[PDB]
Amino acid sequence: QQQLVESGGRLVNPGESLTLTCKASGFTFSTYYMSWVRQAPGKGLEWIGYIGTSSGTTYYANSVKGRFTISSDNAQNTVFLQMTSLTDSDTATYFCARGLGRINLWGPGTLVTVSSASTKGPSVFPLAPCSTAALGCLVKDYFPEPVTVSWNSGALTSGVHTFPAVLQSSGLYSLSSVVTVPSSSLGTKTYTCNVDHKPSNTKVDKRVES
Amino acid sequence: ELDLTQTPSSVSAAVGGTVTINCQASQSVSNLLAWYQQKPGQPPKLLIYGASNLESGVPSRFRGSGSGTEFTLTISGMKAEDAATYYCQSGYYSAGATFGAGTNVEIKRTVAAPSVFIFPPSDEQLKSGTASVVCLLNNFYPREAKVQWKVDNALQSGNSQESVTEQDSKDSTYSLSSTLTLSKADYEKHKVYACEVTHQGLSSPVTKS
Amino acid sequence: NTIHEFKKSAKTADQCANRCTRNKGLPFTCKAFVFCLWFPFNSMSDLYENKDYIRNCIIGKGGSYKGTVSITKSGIKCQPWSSMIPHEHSFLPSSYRGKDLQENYCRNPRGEEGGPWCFTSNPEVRYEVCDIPQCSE
Repeated sequence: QQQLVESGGRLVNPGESLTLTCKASGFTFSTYYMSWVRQAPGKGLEWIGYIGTSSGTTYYANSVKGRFTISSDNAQNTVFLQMTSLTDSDTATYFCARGLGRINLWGPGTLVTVSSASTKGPSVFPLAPCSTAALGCLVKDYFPEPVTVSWNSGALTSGVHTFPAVLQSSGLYSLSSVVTVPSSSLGTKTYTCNVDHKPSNTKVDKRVES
Repeated sequence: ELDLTQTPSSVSAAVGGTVTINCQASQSVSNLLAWYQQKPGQPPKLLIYGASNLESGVPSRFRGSGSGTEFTLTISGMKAEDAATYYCQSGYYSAGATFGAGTNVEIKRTVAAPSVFIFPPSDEQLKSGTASVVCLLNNFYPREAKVQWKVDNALQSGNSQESVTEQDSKDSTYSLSSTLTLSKADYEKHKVYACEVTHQGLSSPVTKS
Repeated sequence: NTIHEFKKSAKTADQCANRCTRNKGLPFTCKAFVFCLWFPFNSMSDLYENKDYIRNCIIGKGGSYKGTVSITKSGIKCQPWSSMIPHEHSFLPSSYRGKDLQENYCRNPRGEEGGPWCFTSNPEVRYEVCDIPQCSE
């Protein structure tokens, strides 16, 4: 169970600096290339830098070279992406990755948002139904991204559609998660939205009811 | 620096079909090329390295070939799960490492019409000053749809936002939510409400209230 | 023929190796040769060195090993240091001089406690410790 886990992703003001950390589990360092690869919302992948754990040698992409730097702590199996002079163009999900040309291992990624806007927590409203019937949770007016939704703590996955969030006019993100379930089970089985907004450290459970 | 031009932007096929994706390089790379798959909300997965070397666990339907500046990736027997975005990448110890723009892959499918739902604003959101009303389109093909809100009684437009899911990994369909937001009072006076859907799968557009 | 039995370093024929192997008409023992002409001294003092005069032995860590072994303890064939396939790495000879990183020879460039290892030719196994006997053994 060899893993890579990123942390540090949050909301930053433009011109400020931030440090992301990747920690590896279940394998030797060692011996490997560690690259960072980012992905702006709705865009493609962009490799930005690597370090050789053993060499200590670093290489950065032109879009980044002046202001980002990569370090490591081999003893702790950790790599640090140290960012400075952040601009809006830096807003992306950052991936810690194992390799340079061959990337067998990826982290799930940590989301960095470069903005002057303030962190706002989401309000959760039940989407109530009216054979098979759809119901939902509505995760409204939060910032920044992202928000994860599950149903009955991951017990309910089948036929679940958690929509990509859209930026509202207000400047706040809004998102819907829906699920098809039998109408008969409306009275008996218990359906709850499990909403998690990490940037706000907000966790909400909401039992949707007809 | 080094330019990886990846063409085309998007390709489509039905199950069992075959798709071919091109990557061309500004400089020679000498079989130092890799192919990745990525589905939304997930990190990419390594498919091909070298130019031809197949990463373990990955189906043989994925075929990598090429050399110098010309590279190709062919998915031969195509499953529903292959629907993703695929990237060509070249990485070298130094200098550098670079990705392609990517290529979106759609699964051609039997036309399926959406199942339409429509949702009430909760009491709680009405306690607050705002009121959002959502229309749900479920599991339909193709992606293209038209949604229009009207109630008491016409063409309320300029105030809706719609989000669309990625293509399903199992049934190769899409789904979409359209939301219409208004102040409390405006909707508050009016009582019943309705949404309207126009799709290739349906004979005449559907109104759900 | 006898070139098979020589540690050949390129860019630095059978008659030469044969006449070196027999030590025919030689005032000494022929430890090395160039393709031809012979020496009673090797690089440790196209170049070809006699594997009899390449110590197939090590002390503890074995930082100064230079044999031609190219197999792992698991019995996997080592991957050439010039190749990034299957496995990519930062062990170029320009970064490591005199440590002799050529072909797929087992090596220990940083005095690891494991002893010399190699990059396997098996994609799933990145690197494994080659089984090498010490002299003391």
